[PDB]
Amino acid sequence: GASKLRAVLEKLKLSRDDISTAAGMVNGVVDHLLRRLKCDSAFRGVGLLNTGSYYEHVKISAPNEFDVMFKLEVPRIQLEEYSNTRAYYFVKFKENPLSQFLEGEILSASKMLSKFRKIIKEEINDIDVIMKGGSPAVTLLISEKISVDITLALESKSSWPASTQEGLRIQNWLSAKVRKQLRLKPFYLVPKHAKGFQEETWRLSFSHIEKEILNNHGKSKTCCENKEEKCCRKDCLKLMKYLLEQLKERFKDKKHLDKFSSYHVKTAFFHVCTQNPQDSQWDRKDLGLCFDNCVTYFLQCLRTEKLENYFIPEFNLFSSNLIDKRSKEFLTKQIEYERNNEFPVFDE
DNA sequence: CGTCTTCGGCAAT
DNA sequence: AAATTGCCGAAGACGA
Ligand SMILES: [Zn+2]
Repeated sequence: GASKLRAVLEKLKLSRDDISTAAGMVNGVVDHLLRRLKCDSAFRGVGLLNTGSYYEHVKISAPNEFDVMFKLEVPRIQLEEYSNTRAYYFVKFKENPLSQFLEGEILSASKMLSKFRKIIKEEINDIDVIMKGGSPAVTLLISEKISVDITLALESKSSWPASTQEGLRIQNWLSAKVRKQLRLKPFYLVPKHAKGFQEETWRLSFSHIEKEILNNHGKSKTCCENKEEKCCRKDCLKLMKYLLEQLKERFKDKKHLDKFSSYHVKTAFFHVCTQNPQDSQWDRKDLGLCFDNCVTYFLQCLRTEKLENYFIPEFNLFSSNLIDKRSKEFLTKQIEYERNNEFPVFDE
């Protein structure tokens, strides 16, 4: 029902005053940490890349969860793919400020993460904030209300790795030209061990690209810039995130839904966007149909145990090695029930 | 639909 | 030398 769904979206709208106070807290702490990190020889080129739901304007309910990336431009990077995981890599260099973190010829994520956490932990000790598989490296809690997931990332301005070359299938949606422009942007490597865990791997990150697409998301260049062209893409993504968040809350005592994340819902949403490239397939009048497309596609991913990373097609976020069949069957069952009953979890 | 706020990029430092 | 900073305007909450 499109009218019930719109009522859900109204309840999900963030408070402008809450945004204001929350942003003030996050920005103060983040700037404090960046200022400290830039004083260290190792994190000399550190910069802020804001990522995730809040900076994509798909944060729901309250602005109480911020993801930030502390990125380091690194020179002359040489990637070695770990096994054939397609997303995990050993970092090498082709005399540089990260030489202390080298363990042989590979860059030690562990060594780097340790100094990163150490510096942040020390800086938080003097601030009302507290510190709490490598990425996010650190989670802050500001005034018991606001959580900040801080991810260390290497920035490579090199062309994207070969495993991405069939990814980002935006050609018929955002255009081949936009795909070419996005793939000229840097890519990021975050410390993330690969599963026995290889503790020195880095995973490809494209959070900046994900943010760019979401804030410039139409086939039409003027999508959502005027009244006539307000699509429901972000509305559906928010509904999908609320659906997952509510299901995860409703079954928090069970453990089946713990591994599912907003990134899964966001990734699925980008695939539905690829399957539905035209803004007219996201008309505001069709919020119900569009949400059901997202729900249906997500259920297909659960059932087939395939949710491709939007950028790395052979990296299956729903692989057996990542999420148990039983966890997907459980989500499938609950989503199917939810849909068959006008989504009871939305009222709560 | 105008007002207000926040964020992102980047000349100008 | 190269990291810092102020400024612009889109995005979105909000009230009228
Ligand atoms: Zn739009």
